[PDB]
Amino acid sequence: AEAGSRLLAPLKKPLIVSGVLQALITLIELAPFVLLVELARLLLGGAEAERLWTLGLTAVSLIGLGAVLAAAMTLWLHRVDARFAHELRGRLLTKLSRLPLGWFTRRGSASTKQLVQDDTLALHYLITHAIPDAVAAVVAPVAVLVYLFVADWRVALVLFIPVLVYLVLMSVMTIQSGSKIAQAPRWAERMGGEAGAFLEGQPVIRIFGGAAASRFRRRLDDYIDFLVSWQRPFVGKKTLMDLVTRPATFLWIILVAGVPLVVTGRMDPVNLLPFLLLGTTFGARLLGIGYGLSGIQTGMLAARRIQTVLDEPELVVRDRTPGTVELDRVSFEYRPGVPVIRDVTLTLRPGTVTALVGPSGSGKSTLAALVARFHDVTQGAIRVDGRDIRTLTADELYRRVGFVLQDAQLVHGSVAENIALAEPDAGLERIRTAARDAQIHDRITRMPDGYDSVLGAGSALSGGERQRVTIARAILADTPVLVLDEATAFADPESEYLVQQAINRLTRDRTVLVIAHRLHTITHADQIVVLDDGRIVEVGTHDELLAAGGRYRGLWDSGRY
Amino acid sequence: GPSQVQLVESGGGLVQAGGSLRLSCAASGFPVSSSTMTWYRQAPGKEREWVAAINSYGYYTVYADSVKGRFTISRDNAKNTVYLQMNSLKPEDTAVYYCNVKDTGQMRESYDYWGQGTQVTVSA
Amino acid sequence: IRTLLRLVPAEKRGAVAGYAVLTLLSVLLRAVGAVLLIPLLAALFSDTPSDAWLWLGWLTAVTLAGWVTDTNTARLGFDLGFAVLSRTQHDMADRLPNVAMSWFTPDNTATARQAIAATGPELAGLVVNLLTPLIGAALLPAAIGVALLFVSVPLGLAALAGVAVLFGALALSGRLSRAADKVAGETNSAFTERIIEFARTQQALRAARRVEPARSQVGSALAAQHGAGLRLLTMQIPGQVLFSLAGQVALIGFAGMAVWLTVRGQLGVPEAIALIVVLVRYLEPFAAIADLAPALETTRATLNRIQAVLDAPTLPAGRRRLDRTGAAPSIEFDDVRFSYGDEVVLDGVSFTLRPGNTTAIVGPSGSGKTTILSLIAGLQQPASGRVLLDGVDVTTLDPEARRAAVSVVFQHPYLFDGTLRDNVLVGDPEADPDDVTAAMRLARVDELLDRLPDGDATVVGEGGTALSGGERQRVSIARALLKPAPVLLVDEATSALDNANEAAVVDALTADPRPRTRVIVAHRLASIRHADRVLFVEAGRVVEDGAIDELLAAGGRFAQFWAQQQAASEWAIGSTARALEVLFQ
Ligand SMILES: CCCCCCCCCCO[C@@H]1O[C@H](CO)[C@@H](O[C@H]2O[C@H](CO)[C@@H](O)[C@H](O)[C@H]2O)[C@H](O)[C@H]1O
Ligand code: NI
Repeated sequence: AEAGSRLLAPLKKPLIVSGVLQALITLIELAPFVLLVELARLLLGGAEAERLWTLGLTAVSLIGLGAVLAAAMTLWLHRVDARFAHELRGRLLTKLSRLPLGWFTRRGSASTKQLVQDDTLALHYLITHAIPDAVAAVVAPVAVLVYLFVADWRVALVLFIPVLVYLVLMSVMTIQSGSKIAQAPRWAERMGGEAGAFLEGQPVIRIFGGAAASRFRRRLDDYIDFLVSWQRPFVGKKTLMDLVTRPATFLWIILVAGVPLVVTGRMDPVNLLPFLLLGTTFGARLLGIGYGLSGIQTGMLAARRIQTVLDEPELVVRDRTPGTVELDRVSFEYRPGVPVIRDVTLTLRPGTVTALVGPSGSGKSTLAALVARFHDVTQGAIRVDGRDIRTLTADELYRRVGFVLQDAQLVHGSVAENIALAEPDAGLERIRTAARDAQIHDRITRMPDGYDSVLGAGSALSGGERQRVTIARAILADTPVLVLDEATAFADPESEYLVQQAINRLTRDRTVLVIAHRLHTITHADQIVVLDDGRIVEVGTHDELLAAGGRYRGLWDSGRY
Repeated sequence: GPSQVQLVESGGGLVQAGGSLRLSCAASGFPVSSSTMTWYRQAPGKEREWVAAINSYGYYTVYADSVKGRFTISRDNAKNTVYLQMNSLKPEDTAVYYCNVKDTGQMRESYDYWGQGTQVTVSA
Repeated sequence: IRTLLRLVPAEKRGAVAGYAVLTLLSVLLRAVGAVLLIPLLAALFSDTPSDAWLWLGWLTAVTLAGWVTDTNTARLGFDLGFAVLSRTQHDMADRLPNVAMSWFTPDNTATARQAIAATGPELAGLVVNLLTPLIGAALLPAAIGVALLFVSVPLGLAALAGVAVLFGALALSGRLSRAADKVAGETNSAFTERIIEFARTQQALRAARRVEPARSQVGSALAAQHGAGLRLLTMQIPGQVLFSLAGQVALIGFAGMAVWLTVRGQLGVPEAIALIVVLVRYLEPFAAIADLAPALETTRATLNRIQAVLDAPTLPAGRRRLDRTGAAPSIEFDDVRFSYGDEVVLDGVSFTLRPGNTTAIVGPSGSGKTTILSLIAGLQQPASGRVLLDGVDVTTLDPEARRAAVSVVFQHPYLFDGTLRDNVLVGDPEADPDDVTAAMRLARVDELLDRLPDGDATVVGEGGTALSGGERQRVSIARALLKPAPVLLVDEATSALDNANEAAVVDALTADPRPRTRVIVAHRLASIRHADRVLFVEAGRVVEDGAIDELLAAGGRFAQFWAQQQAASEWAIGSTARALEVLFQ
């Protein structure tokens, strides 16, 4: 709750100004009504002077003042929102550039296109439209009933009985429902899952018989039989008669109470004239309140999520006071309770290939990500050529440590710009050499636009060809230390051979750290590090680890037949 | 040649309806446990149809819907023969029965090997 | 629109036709009660005060004569709103299985999920909460015009003349507010689509030292769009606030001239009130319903997406393939052309697969290989040409004949939440347990059953034990093996980390005793080396066709593919001896 209020804290003064100013405006908007009755009774008083134009345009002077004030604030409030959103986007851009790279790893594995826009639209309504629309729906009904309870008293009390006709019947409704107030939100949430599985099972239903068809309607029928079982019994006749005590019956019970005109009530008939115009639309005036605060809560939930992104811890910058990688008693944990890496010491000699193997839970993926500072270690240190990676900036680190992992991203631009993203000033000749080494050149020249083809949005090349472009980018970066995930070699089986030959050129003349999944691909590694539940248990060459008859021998034998 | 495939069928003959017969297929030149063996039947004038087949491992058996429950296929690796015990023989089962093995695996177009078949006549 | 008279349930067209006129007279009764305020209040004090509530006894006649007709419209609408609530989602549910799977785009599947889930109580109180309040409030300003005709015609036609100019004025205010929300949602989308792009490429940008150059270019592009937004607020809402001003300018306007340009009518201060009760619920609800008008018009349009654009496959049930049932049929492609929208996927393909053999389809991921299987399976239909199973057009097949003709192993396991045995029994629910045991064994699912304490009864959904990719595949292969279809198709996407899954595919193709014509889009030499015929598909055309040995002797596209797949299996990092400088092989 504090996250949302902390975000909107610099706006507390512009918001409370929007409340009292809007309150005065809606009071001015009901002013042409409080004087039209006067204009009527001033003629009843036999005035009809030649200077009646006076009170005729004071109404015009107020309908204009109300619209001028309404237009002035709705413009001042939209420009306060625009400046608040502009500074917020600048803070978000700064935040996304300082969070750990691992924070992005499958953070948006679904199209978050809409929920970022749905929050910015809800954030806009909360700052600009929430406060004015809220008080305008509560001071307008509360300023007329006090204006009607000074006109007549019983004719004002005659219209307090149709509102308690509605209210307590809905209080009886909220307790006769009972078990069906908490089920409806869950049954609407859990019924969208049966719909998604029914749409996913379509290719099965066409081929095989299956029961997904009847498995869905059974969940759909007891859902329609759910709300019909509690929105037809006690609403088909109860709110049937309270939705009629509000529209036009207010006018009828105004006049049957208006029949005691001056015969017993002893009040001027135009003291009822305020009841003529504002007592007819009172029922719809204090029901729209709940629809003004409905946007405030869904908006403040968006502000809490935005501050949560602004509250996330960043990559802490620390002080210093042939890539040789030194892992010194490294430990890491995502959550503050569950360990992932447990006191790991390792040295990657310059120019050698080190392979990370292990069963489930080994942590070989997490361990390699720490070498690229995707996350900061919780214990120990990771040094590259004697320098801790925490005492380096994003340029010093990623000039020494490059990585080719899954889901490699292409930026909006041409093929030549994506290959040279790490050194754009490099000539096209150097760009073409990296494309040939990555076995993507012949595919590029086959394209109609060649190296001028635009990538980023939609391309004619496949995922394996996308990978070879980023491999060309990594080759052109030419890092002394390279973190490689072998899963990129079989992510596209139709192009597994070409990606392999690209990795051959990529992993030469530099320190290579490989996340190995198929043990037969790292049999020539200079160092095979076996991981088990976050600890190192075996380190040696392929044949040494076969002779020890330990964990590597078991994994190697398991991968046969 | 010395490894020439050869299949011969036997066990046929005339037997009235409701009876039973047992067919045998003496294979030569290949192990019956290596490939899948299939029983076909073809009445004069009509196209041949499969009756039953047994897996190479020996556990997976399938039968045509017109014989399932009445026909049973089995194998004897020791003698390298294939059996087909057909009970409750209906006159619709009157046809010439063959056993079949196909030369797959070898990266070529598969070639079917057939025998001379055995006549099975069943009258009602 | 025709959106609602599409959702009209059968057996209830009389209850909505009566509702149409039974709710129409209520607008007539509230129109005479408004013009009955003209004389009732004109005599209450203006001239000859207090007339013993004569018109009140005639207004009490029309008030509760509207109470009787409206106590049924809501009640009828309550049941009518539930009748459409029931008929709607049932029809869309029974229609989706018969939709051409080409229609199931990533977006059309999202709109179909909204239509059959988030459309519950909104459709329940559809008619009573918006349809009847709008149908009534739209004809009342014209209903009093004919209900005022018998009091004054120069005052009556002046209402029907003024009702068309104010409707268009609001229709322009509702069009200015509708055209303003579009640009609003476009700039904020252009605002956030740059934040999303800078976020998804953060790894590539940081690794390429391009994080700060892109930081300033987006920060300035957002600062420039921030300026373009400020100037469009200045020249836009000077019109919006004018139209609620335009609502009160006609009030004091006519009441400001009926007071001075009259003089002959101080009983015309009900006229200022008669004109008010005409404008009390004009743009007061029209603005209060215009937020829920498209919020209920497009849920009738995303709902219109399913049924109006069914795109149901033709499937004329003319034939049932009752020739050689249970026999492996030949597969024929006769000038088959296919396109996804406008791009050509298959550009006139003609081949004939002989019955009983297995064919392997290879090619550079042109998505035509997978399309060839979909057309055989019947998930899609060819744009031009024919696909014949033993000379019988697959489109001319009965739904139950086309369903039981092809068995498919998709790239995805497509498993549902339930027991592992239930996911296999989908291929044939009435199959004897001997066939189920053989299918799970050939697919090597029994290797998985050992590590499961409950065996095949182990629930594999989210509330049960989890399976791996290779294990899920083996379950999918057993499901396809269990179905006794004379055709089997494999869109191979096997796990590279599961030797049992790799062996299960080979067994399903070579150790299946049932005669089947088998086609597989595969990439591993272990799965295609047993094929009798290979189709190399390139750019929507079959550029190579032949046996394995003869294609390898030709030295063409399949020969290079075979050698590359062979070398890919022998691959090891750092094992090419720096011979890459000469040959690039
Ligand atoms: C074993 C039988 C299973 C067969 C199932 C095949 C179902 C095909 C129906 C639509 O599915 C699409 O198929 C396209 C390929 O046909 C692909 O689109 C991609 O492929 C085309 C490019 O070749 C483009 O039209 C598209 O834009 C591009 O997204 C894409 O994978 C998929 O969304
Ligand atoms: Ni706005």
